[PDB]
Amino acid sequence: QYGSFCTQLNRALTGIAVEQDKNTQEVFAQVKQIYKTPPIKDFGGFNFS
Amino acid sequence: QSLQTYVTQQLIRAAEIRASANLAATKMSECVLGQSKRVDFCGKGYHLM
Amino acid sequence: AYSNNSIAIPTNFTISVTTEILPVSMTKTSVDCTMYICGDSTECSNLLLQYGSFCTQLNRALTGIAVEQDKNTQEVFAQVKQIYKTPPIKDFGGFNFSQILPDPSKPSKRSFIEDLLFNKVTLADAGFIICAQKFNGLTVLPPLLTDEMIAQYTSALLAGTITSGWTFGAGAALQIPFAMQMAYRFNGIGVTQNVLYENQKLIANQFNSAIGKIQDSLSSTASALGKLQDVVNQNAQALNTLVKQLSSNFGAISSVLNDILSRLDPPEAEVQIDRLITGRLQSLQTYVTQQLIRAAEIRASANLAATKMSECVLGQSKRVDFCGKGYHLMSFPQSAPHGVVFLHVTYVPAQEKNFTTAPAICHDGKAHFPREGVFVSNGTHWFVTQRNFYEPQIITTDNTFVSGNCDVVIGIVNNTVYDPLQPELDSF
Amino acid sequence: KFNGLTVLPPLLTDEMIAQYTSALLAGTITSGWTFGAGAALQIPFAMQMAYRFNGIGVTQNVLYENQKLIANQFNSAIGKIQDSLSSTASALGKLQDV
Amino acid sequence: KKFLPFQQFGRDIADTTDAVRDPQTLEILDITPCSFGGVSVITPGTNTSNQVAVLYQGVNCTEVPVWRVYSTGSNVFQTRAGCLIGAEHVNNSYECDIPIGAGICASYQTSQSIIAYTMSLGAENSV
Ligand SMILES: *[C@@H]1O[C@H](CO)[C@@H](O[C@H]2O[C@H](CO)[C@@H](O)[C@H](O)[C@@H]2O)[C@H](O)[C@H]1NC(C)=O
Ligand SMILES: *[C@@H]1O[C@H](CO)[C@@H](O)[C@H](O)[C@H]1NC(C)=O
Ligand SMILES: *[C@@H]1O[C@H](CO)[C@@H](O)[C@H](O)[C@H]1NC(C)=O
Ligand SMILES: *[C@@H]1O[C@H](CO)[C@@H](O)[C@H](O)[C@H]1NC(C)=O
Ligand SMILES: *[C@@H]1O[C@H](CO)[C@@H](O)[C@H](O)[C@H]1NC(C)=O
Ligand SMILES: *[C@@H]1O[C@H](CO)[C@@H](O)[C@H](O)[C@H]1NC(C)=O
Ligand SMILES: *[C@@H]1O[C@H](CO)[C@@H](O)[C@H](O)[C@H]1NC(C)=O
Ligand SMILES: *[C@@H]1O[C@H](CO)[C@@H](O)[C@H](O)[C@H]1NC(C)=O
Repeated sequence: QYGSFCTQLNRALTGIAVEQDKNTQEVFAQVKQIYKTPPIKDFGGFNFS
Repeated sequence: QSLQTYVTQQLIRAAEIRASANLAATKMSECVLGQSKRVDFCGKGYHLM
Repeated sequence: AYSNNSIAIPTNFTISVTTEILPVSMTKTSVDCTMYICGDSTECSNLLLQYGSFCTQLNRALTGIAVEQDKNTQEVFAQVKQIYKTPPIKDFGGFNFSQILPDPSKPSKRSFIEDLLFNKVTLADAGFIICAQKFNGLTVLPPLLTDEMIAQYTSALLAGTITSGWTFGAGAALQIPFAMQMAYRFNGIGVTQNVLYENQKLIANQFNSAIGKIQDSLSSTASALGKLQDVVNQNAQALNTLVKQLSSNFGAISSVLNDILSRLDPPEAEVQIDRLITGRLQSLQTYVTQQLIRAAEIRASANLAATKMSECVLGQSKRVDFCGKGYHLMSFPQSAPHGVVFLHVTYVPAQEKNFTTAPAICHDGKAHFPREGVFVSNGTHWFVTQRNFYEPQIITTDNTFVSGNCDVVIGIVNNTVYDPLQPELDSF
Repeated sequence: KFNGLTVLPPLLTDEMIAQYTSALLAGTITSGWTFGAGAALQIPFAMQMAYRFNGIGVTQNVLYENQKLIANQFNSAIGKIQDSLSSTASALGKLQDV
Repeated sequence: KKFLPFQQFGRDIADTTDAVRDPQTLEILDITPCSFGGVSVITPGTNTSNQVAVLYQGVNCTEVPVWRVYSTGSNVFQTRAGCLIGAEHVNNSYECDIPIGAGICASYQTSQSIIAYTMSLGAENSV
């Protein structure tokens, strides 16, 4: 008899849940391919190990 | 009433986190994929990488 | 294919145009409190008078949001204090701006793409934005800037940009031929300018084709403007549920106030009317809170749009991926219902090759470094080129400089540097 | 989870995010900034650092004649970062608080 | 509207009745709520003058009357934002002073008075 309160609450929480995935994708997925380094680590004297 | 309070506070926190995520995306775009001239945006000093 | 004496340099380029869509504002709305909760019933009003200033708070909140909307619109669009206009002659060096400039053949002087954008957005509900008044104390207010004034601002910005460059954002507009302005724009991203004058009509053709494909992609696909559409959707849905909450019981006997009044005595109808007013008050408060949060989101988006208008359009940006993907050249604005659309024109290389490289050249016990560019070798000879477009030149003393002897640099090769004065003195 | 407090799993596992990050690192150290504007173009590392030096206003001359000093300083700084993370626990506060 | 023989009422998207059938003679009547809105007072500060203008927003002022003096006082000017009373329509265009809406602004100027005009975006210039 109180109307449509629960549907509103569920809708809000679902919106938040999707927004999280949007955030992560926007931050990390900025590259189109998957590069990799050669097995010969001749980088001029620096270290990235 | 308890549920209403909970969902409201969650919405506000989600907005804050979204702001942080946008800042992180901008930093990734500008400090990593390039070289920046904005002062103190990518660390104290003159930015190299 | 990494290696420590190998580089790849492009040989051709491509001009690309992309779109970006941002919301700016939403619908202003006002609500009457005493009429929504219980209208036309005086008895109820006397009961309502026992809660104080709730309705005043609700009205103040909604008014604040309503004003902030107009503030947003003026921040985004009104950034020029004169109304420029393009001349009647269209000698722009080969570029063809016919599809973004105004068309006086319409009641509202909008361009072709603006018409497409205004026809793609459709609102399911009818008459929820001369009549504007909803069923129960709900009203929508008209915005301060009609849709015919925004078009004038956009036209002014476009005309200024294509007739004066970026100088109209720092002072008084100074004219300049378009080809030379584009030459400066290339010079800004590290490519010499004689690369434009010798490849001009190719660039013009690429730009025209890009605009054509934009027209097609807008006129065919339907899901381009989702960001602008869902705003309308959310607003309609919230208003709908507000109105729909008037047919619930909340625990009372009936949802119609007149039936409670005309079936019981005043010592009992009170205990029912109290339940009803409590429920409706709670519904109103929920509505206003949600509206405040959405307004915050839209304000953030409007600030971003204002920054993009200031930096991509009125100038040329160096920030990476801020003004589109590639190397920024320029941008153009367009209006759309409740938002703005930017077209970014950018530069991308193509046709890369393979060469061997070296950091320096020991000529005569001296180390020569390149002033601006890089050393390359096509297999038997050594040239010096610019980093963003393959164009080799002889190695002379005018494009290199000397520093010290050549027993400290790692990977220095021998070769001869030709002296321009040497033949002038020897032939003399 | 007892009266309806369910928690959902994220769409991207922790083994995909690491792969994305490794891709970014490899691109950066093998191609410079060229891979963020088009196709990745290769260039030795010393020459890329020379370009960056020239970018901040110092002549590239300065790098080629002090290469190993810079290499040593960079390595030592990385080592110090590793130690500082391995020692103290209050470094990641901003995350834990969430 | 074309009811079926056995139907009586008519409802809307939000479940609000908007059509009825007369029981004694079988005909269809459409229902429309009668007008309402807020009242707005446009005033320069009391430091300057004690004169004001009134805006009835969202009302076609063929029925404004239903203080009364500012119900037929010195004009009834119709604008897309409502009916404006107490202010005089000019033809010039200046910068906005007090925002009324839908492109109409108002100000206090010359024997003084309150004027309502269409705001101007700026000067015109050809390069
Ligand atoms: C990069 O740093 C590593 C860090 O250890 C060094 O190589 C180490 O290799 C093992 C540990 O993996 C250790 O026992 C050695 O004594 C080295 O410290 C080195 O400075 C450098 N790596 C290479 C391959 O040169
Ligand atoms: C890279 O430099 C080393 C150092 O002498 C050299 O041996 C090697 O041949 C160079 N790279 C290639 C592809 O030759
Ligand atoms: C660059 O591309 C165009 C077509 O996009 C082509 O006609 C032209 O020949 C190319 N440049 C060179 C040097 O071949
Ligand atoms: C610009 O493009 C339109 C679209 O095809 C074309 O009709 C027009 O002629 C072009 N401009 C000029 C000056 O030809
Ligand atoms: C450069 O040489 C490598 C080594 O074979 C090759 O894989 C690569 O394709 C060459 N570059 C181009 C642009 O073809
Ligand atoms: C390019 O390499 C070939 C290969 O021997 C050489 O004959 C030619 O001279 C080089 N380019 C120029 C401009 O000499
Ligand atoms: C030429 O370069 C070589 C290195 O391969 C070096 O040994 C030689 O001394 C240089 N030429 C002269 C005349 O020294
Ligand atoms: C403005 O001028 C027009 C003539 O161009 C006239 O018809 C109109 O009545 C004038 N408006 C006012 C408010 O005087």
